Amino acid sequence: ECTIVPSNHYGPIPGIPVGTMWRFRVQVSESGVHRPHVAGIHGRSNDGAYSLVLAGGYEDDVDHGNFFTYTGSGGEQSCDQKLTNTNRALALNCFAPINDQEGAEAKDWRSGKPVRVVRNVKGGKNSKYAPAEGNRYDGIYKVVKYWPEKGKSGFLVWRYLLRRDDDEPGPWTKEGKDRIKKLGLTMQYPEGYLEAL
Repeated sequence: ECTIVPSNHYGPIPGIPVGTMWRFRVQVSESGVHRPHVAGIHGRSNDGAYSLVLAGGYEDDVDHGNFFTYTGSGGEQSCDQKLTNTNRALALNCFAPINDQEGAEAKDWRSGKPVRVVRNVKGGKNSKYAPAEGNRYDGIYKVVKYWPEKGKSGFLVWRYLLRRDDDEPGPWTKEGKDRIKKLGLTMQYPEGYLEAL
């Protein structure tokens, strides 16, 4: 468990630059970047969302690197999703009064709470920005807006639009690639995994 910062910490983790890579989720958790071992989003309905992992979207989720659409959890979907638990936590980051009927949009989106975003290899099936292997920290994003809509299953799902707001260049920019090289960042493996093979 990460101790350099509390579990409800917002923003970048000290010592972990954009571009950092880990082979397994357990390592991502220990670093503090995305604490949950399984859930795709770390958040509390009475505070906000601290981080999320993109591992292949749902329905029509689209990823453009600097911004992407995202889908809530809960609900084979047999019932409507609700703006509770992590769906509510992510909505709370949006700089606008929470609205569980039609959703909301922030005019001053940069004043919203930061979300650390990690992209996982499995998202490679529906996104050109996924890393070729493992998990990669891509920086801070903010929630521009969220809204409910009928999903493929016919039931209601909550949707979100996230946009990047980070001074470290994206790992896909020319600058980002250079920085990653100069910092010597390579895929990190569990201590020992690189001993026994």
